[PDB]
Amino acid sequence: KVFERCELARTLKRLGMDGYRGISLANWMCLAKWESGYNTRATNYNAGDRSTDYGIFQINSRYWCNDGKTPGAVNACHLSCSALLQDNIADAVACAKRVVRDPQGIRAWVAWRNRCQNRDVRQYVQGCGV
Repeated sequence: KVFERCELARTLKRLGMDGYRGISLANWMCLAKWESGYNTRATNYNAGDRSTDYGIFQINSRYWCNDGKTPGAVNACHLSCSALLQDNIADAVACAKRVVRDPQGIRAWVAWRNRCQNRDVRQYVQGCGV
Protein backbone atom coordinates (compact mmCIF):
# COMPACT_ATOMS: atom_id res chain seq x y z
CA LYS A 1 0.00 0.00 0.00
CA VAL A 2 1.15 3.52 -0.84
CA PHE A 3 -0.07 5.85 1.91
CA GLU A 4 -1.34 9.37 1.32
CA ARG A 5 0.67 11.84 3.47
CA CYS A 6 -2.02 12.87 5.97
CA GLU A 7 -3.50 9.37 6.12
CA LEU A 8 -0.11 8.11 7.31
CA ALA A 9 0.32 11.00 9.76
CA ARG A 10 -2.97 10.19 11.48
CA THR A 11 -2.18 6.47 11.50
CA LEU A 12 1.22 6.98 13.14
CA LYS A 13 -0.26 9.29 15.78
CA ARG A 14 -2.86 6.65 16.71
CA LEU A 15 -0.04 4.11 17.01
CA GLY A 16 1.75 6.28 19.57
CA MET A 17 4.66 7.52 17.47
CA ASP A 18 4.37 11.23 18.31
CA GLY A 19 7.14 11.98 20.77
CA TYR A 20 8.23 8.35 21.13
CA ARG A 21 11.73 8.42 22.65
CA GLY A 22 11.72 12.16 21.97
CA ILE A 23 11.03 11.84 18.23
CA SER A 24 8.33 14.11 16.78
CA LEU A 25 5.71 12.84 14.35
CA ALA A 26 7.14 15.11 11.63
CA ASN A 27 10.49 13.34 11.96
CA TRP A 28 8.89 9.91 11.52
CA MET A 29 7.06 11.23 8.44
CA CYS A 30 10.26 12.66 6.98
CA LEU A 31 11.92 9.26 7.54
CA ALA A 32 9.12 7.29 5.84
CA LYS A 33 9.06 9.73 2.91
CA TRP A 34 12.74 9.35 2.06
CA GLU A 35 13.08 5.67 2.90
CA SER A 36 10.14 4.31 0.91
CA GLY A 37 7.95 7.11 -0.40
CA TYR A 38 5.26 5.89 2.03
CA ASN A 39 5.27 2.45 0.36
CA THR A 40 4.79 -0.64 2.57
CA ARG A 41 5.95 -2.99 -0.22
CA ALA A 42 9.34 -1.32 -0.73
CA THR A 43 12.30 -3.70 -0.61
CA ASN A 44 15.95 -2.91 -1.26
CA TYR A 45 18.64 -5.58 -1.56
CA ASN A 46 22.11 -4.53 -0.42
CA ALA A 47 24.42 -6.55 -2.67
CA GLY A 48 27.42 -5.31 -0.71
CA ASP A 49 26.59 -7.14 2.53
CA ARG A 50 23.76 -9.54 1.58
CA SER A 51 21.14 -7.80 3.73
CA THR A 52 17.76 -6.43 2.65
CA ASP A 53 15.77 -3.38 3.79
CA TYR A 54 12.03 -3.98 4.21
CA GLY A 55 8.89 -1.89 4.22
CA ILE A 56 7.83 1.67 4.86
CA PHE A 57 10.76 2.38 7.22
CA GLN A 58 13.26 0.20 5.30
CA ILE A 59 14.19 -1.90 8.33
CA ASN A 60 17.34 -4.01 7.81
CA SER A 61 17.48 -7.82 7.96
CA ARG A 62 20.88 -8.08 9.64
CA TYR A 63 19.83 -6.59 12.97
CA TRP A 64 16.05 -6.23 13.13
CA CYS A 65 13.98 -8.83 11.30
CA ASN A 66 14.65 -12.35 10.10
CA ASP A 67 14.53 -13.34 6.43
CA GLY A 68 16.71 -16.44 6.80
CA LYS A 69 19.19 -15.53 4.05
CA THR A 70 21.17 -12.79 5.81
CA PRO A 71 24.46 -13.86 7.46
CA GLY A 72 24.92 -12.86 11.10
CA ALA A 73 21.23 -12.04 11.59
CA VAL A 74 20.20 -10.93 15.10
CA ASN A 75 16.42 -10.44 14.71
CA ALA A 76 16.02 -7.91 17.55
CA CYS A 77 12.37 -7.26 16.68
CA HIS A 78 11.52 -10.98 16.86
CA LEU A 79 9.61 -10.72 13.59
CA SER A 80 9.75 -12.31 10.15
CA CYS A 81 10.71 -9.64 7.62
CA SER A 82 7.49 -10.65 5.81
CA ALA A 83 5.60 -8.86 8.59
CA LEU A 84 7.18 -5.59 7.42
CA LEU A 85 5.56 -5.88 3.97
CA GLN A 86 1.93 -5.82 5.14
CA ASP A 87 -0.57 -3.04 4.38
CA ASN A 88 -1.21 -2.94 8.15
CA ILE A 89 1.84 -1.14 9.58
CA ALA A 90 1.33 -2.16 13.23
CA ASP A 91 4.27 -4.61 13.21
CA ALA A 92 6.52 -2.17 11.32
CA VAL A 93 5.77 0.49 13.92
CA ALA A 94 6.48 -1.89 16.81
CA CYS A 95 9.83 -2.75 15.23
CA ALA A 96 10.65 0.91 14.44
CA LYS A 97 10.04 1.68 18.14
CA ARG A 98 12.56 -1.04 19.02
CA VAL A 99 15.17 0.43 16.66
CA VAL A 100 15.07 3.83 18.36
CA ARG A 101 15.35 2.32 21.84
CA ASP A 102 19.05 1.81 21.04
CA PRO A 103 21.51 4.70 21.78
CA GLN A 104 21.55 6.12 18.22
CA GLY A 105 17.81 6.69 18.21
CA ILE A 106 16.47 7.92 14.87
CA ARG A 107 20.07 8.49 13.71
CA ALA A 108 20.14 4.73 13.04
CA TRP A 109 18.83 5.57 9.56
CA VAL A 110 21.41 7.39 7.44
CA ALA A 111 18.66 8.90 5.26
CA TRP A 112 17.31 10.77 8.28
CA ARG A 113 20.70 12.46 8.80
CA ASN A 114 20.91 13.41 5.10
CA ARG A 115 17.31 14.50 4.50
CA CYS A 116 15.71 15.38 7.85
CA GLN A 117 18.23 16.42 10.51
CA ASN A 118 18.46 20.18 11.21
CA ARG A 119 15.76 20.91 8.62
CA ASP A 120 12.30 22.45 8.74
CA VAL A 121 10.19 19.27 8.78
CA ARG A 122 6.84 20.92 9.58
CA GLN A 123 5.79 20.47 5.93
CA TYR A 124 5.33 16.72 6.46
CA VAL A 125 2.43 17.10 8.91
CA GLN A 126 0.98 20.46 7.83
CA GLY A 127 -2.80 20.42 7.46
CA CYS A 128 -3.22 16.78 8.50
CA GLY A 129 -5.09 17.41 11.74
CA VAL A 130 -2.40 15.90 13.97
